[PDB]
Amino acid sequence: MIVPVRCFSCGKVVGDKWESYLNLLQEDELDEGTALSRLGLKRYCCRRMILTHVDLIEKFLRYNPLEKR
Amino acid sequence: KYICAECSSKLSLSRTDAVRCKDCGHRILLKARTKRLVQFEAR
Amino acid sequence: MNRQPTLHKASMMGHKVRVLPNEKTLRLHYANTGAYNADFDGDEMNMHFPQNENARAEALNLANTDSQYLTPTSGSPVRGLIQDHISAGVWLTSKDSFFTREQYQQYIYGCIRPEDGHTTRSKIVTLPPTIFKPYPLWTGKQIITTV
Amino acid sequence: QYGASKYGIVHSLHEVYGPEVAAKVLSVLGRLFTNYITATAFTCGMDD
Amino acid sequence: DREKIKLLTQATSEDGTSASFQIVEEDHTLGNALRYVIMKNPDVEFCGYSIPHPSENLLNIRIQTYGETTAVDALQKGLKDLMDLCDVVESKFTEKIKSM
Amino acid sequence: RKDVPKVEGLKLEHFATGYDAEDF
Amino acid sequence: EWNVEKFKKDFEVNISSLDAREANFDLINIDTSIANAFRRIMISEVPSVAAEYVYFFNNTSVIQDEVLAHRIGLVPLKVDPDMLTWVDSNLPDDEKFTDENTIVLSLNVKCTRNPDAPSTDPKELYNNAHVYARDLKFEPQGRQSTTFADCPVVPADPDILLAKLRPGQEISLKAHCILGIGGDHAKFSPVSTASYRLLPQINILQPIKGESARRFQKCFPPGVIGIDEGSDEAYVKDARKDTVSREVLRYEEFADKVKLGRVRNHFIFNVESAGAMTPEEIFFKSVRILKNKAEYLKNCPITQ
Amino acid sequence: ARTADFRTLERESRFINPPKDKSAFPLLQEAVQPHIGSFNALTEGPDG
Amino acid sequence: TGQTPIVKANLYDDYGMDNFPNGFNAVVAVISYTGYDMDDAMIINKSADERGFGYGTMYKTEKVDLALNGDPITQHFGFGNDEWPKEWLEKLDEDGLPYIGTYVEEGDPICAYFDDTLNKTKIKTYHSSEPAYIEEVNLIGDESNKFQELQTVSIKYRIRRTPQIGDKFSSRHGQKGVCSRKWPTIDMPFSETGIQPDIIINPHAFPSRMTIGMFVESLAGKAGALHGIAQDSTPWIFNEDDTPADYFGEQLAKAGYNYHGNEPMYSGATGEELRADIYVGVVY
Ligand SMILES: [Zn+2]
Ligand SMILES: [Zn+2]
Repeated sequence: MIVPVRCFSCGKVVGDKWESYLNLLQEDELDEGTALSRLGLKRYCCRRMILTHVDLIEKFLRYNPLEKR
Repeated sequence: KYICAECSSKLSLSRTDAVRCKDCGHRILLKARTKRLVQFEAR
Repeated sequence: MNRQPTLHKASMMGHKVRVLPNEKTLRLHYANTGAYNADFDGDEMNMHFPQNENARAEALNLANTDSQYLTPTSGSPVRGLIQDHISAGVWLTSKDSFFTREQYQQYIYGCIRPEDGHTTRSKIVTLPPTIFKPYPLWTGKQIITTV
Repeated sequence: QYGASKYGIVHSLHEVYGPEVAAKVLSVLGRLFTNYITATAFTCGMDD
Repeated sequence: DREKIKLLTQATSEDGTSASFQIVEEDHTLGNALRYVIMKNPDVEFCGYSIPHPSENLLNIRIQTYGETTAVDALQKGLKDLMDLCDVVESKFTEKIKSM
Repeated sequence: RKDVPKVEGLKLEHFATGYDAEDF
Repeated sequence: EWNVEKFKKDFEVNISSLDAREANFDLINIDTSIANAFRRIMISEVPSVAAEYVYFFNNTSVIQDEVLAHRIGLVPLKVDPDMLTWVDSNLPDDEKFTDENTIVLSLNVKCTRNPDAPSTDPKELYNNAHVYARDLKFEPQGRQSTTFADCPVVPADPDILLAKLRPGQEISLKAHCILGIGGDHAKFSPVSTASYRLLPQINILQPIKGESARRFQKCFPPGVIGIDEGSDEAYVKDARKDTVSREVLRYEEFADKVKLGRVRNHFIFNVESAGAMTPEEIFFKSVRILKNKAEYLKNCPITQ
Repeated sequence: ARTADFRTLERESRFINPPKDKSAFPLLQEAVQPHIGSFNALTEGPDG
Repeated sequence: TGQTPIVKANLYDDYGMDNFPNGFNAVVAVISYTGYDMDDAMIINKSADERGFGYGTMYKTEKVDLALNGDPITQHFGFGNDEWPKEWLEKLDEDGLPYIGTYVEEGDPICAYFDDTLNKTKIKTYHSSEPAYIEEVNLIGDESNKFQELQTVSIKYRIRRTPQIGDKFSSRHGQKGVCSRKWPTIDMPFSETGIQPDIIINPHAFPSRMTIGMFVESLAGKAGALHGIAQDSTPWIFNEDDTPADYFGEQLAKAGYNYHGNEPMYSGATGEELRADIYVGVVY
């Protein structure tokens, strides 16, 4: 749902490297390899955290029963 | 208080009042959350 | 204890009690589950409790897990270290398995623990090493002789 | 030797010393290979 | 401070060249390290750490010695050598962080 | 049967615990 | 006989690298049990500040209540320890909570509609649509607020994406954070990956000159093996840039004239920090907390 | 030509706004084909 | 915290199941190190569990209604001024409905109704051994043309389900297993890099379970976790010519790890290197 922080295996903070990762993919048009190495994720434990996150929060928010459609 | 199911209008009813929204012709009502204190664990 | 479905005399054993301030789950041993024929994948086992002192003595001497080591159906044991202790036994008792002085003393006390009343010597003893020069060095057979 | 087999080492101490000593050696050996595994474990691999 | 360390009269000796000690809220941190610093004492017959069960946070230290030295003295010296080790592992690190 | 397409353009993405990708 | 001065004349340190976030130093001829005690005490015992209790007021957001309290708890803080001492847990909360024990960070965010020309990023569709970690406003209160006047309570990373908002949803809360050790809850662990490794020793049994070293150097990292010429048999540059992989054991050409071992005495330590600690002071506290754990038993007689 | 890989900048694009055109993933719609097709043909087709 | 598989089928993207992640990816270490697994039972890391390792929530829906029938209305929601016991405001409002986000045990008031016949307001409590959180309350009044009065409210509960010791985690290869003990990272064996495996599987299960896929995806997932690529499973693509242990092995060779996957590990308890290298990888 939401980007995780404090990767389970290693413990390094990862929640602050999701929007900057989407910027490195959309703006610079880099590959997944270099876009992960630029953020400073050397170990494959914390690499797979945002390399594989689904981020369903962008689709959960589309249901707002508190304001008109 | 309460909000509608499709129009999402801030409304409220009293005793001997029809359970429906005044803006549209619907019957489902959602009860909003009020500002009160609750203590949970930060784990 | 009792495992459903109970289908043999060795399915109802008498055990001592040991509390564990860790969880809300019963804890078994590897030698007992071989007698109960009970797996651990979602299998549940109840826990009875005698209330009389006489029934307590019966479940302590005649229904205990020690006297039930040999099943009366064929005179064959159903208790024993099951999977990892025999694969580790091949490596521990192996020929090229040498232990230093510290690895030899720490392994022995890690099992005896005379505080909990396992040994009867009331004082642990150590055998001389197999090799003297250039420095002492023990063996797996030597560490089995000690215990 | 030890486990579910006739004429083993534990099955022999059960006859020479009794079931109390037999179950005692079973538990002590249990913690023996448990501690030896804690200091030197055992694993499987794709190269095996 | 009478629950941290206590002697076990159920396994100790009479001259008391051998005894068993029990510590609470301890683990391999002090179990393994303190076990190592005592072995350098040339009057250590048998001594090792052992965790009964990981659920309860206890620790047992059997200690056996030869004559002319009891089991408590070898423990006190064992903890003394650990302090002599902590002082040099800190001083060398301090002199190295200054040598940069 | 054609062989599985090998992924091309790969380097060493791991080194010692305190050394980065300094060695080409 | 092994003595302290005999171990001191041999013990040496070699700091390979250092940074404000990560430091890599080397320990010479130290015992593995002592080295493992340092790593084990660094990952568990060093204290740190982290959110312990949550007081919520309104969580109409789509992200669940206990999930927001879970993330806020995992949020690290750049708060220097030893400013707030330990707090007891037996006494009730009304007097257990003091400014000297804990410090409080608040959060009050509301989302509103923002008109713009429309696939479009939510950065210009609403106001405060994404609440980051920088929105956690520390609340100076109690008796001593000047202790943080030099450096305010700031999260370790202001770019942490805690939650996302939508119009009509609000987030109002106050969070109390205290100190704790990593053994109770590993959120109090200021280290990322505290670990050590033994220096991989490589032995040369036979000459490697010729084209054999041309293929032997590439099996290892290039900085490991060094070659001079066709003569003057190849050697090792430094065994610290060598990652243990046993790649030469696959070839029958090298499976007989090389051996890969380990130096049981030379260790290297690479420690990181979450933001509340520094990789130098946390090891200085490591040797200090072990010096305190055993000295607590030194000046303590035996019972029974 | 890497592999049969995934994508994030394109999947999150669907998470932002659903396509106003026909429904994406034109394979899952054929999973209910025996169900919705049978009840559809109950009214669809000549002679009602 | 659901994630997509690193090594996934070619049709996993065609089905659109990326919208519904059903599991996660973590580092598997096939060891018998701990000793609490003489079967396919596994052991999670306590340090990983406190970070949200497999965090889940339950949702219950109970429809409490007071309507038995054309008959005159007898029961009424809310409160009557005849008699009132105290300590009923912490869970309910003045309308007899509960607040949103309140923690309720078994035996707590969840909805109060007044009745004019018995001239006594009585509470009907929520009875369930698991205390849950209050999430939603739905007001519905229907089956009437012009007369309206509420006699049916649909309350909805949510259950914070932290993964405790005793649950049943499993891979996608039939590898059943129950959590033996939450092993802390303090004594968890650490690798050469310094990562502690958040799951341990007894290698003695494989000879009887007869599974090799979870091994080959422990190298494929390991290669993908370094190069960023996502290997495609798509069975019936490999034969005796090019084995997957070799094809995925060359990627580990050019990555910097072992060709076969055996990564050198360090024991947690004593601190020295193990006898042999430990098989390390990630599995969905
Ligand atoms: Zn990680
Ligand atoms: Zn309405």
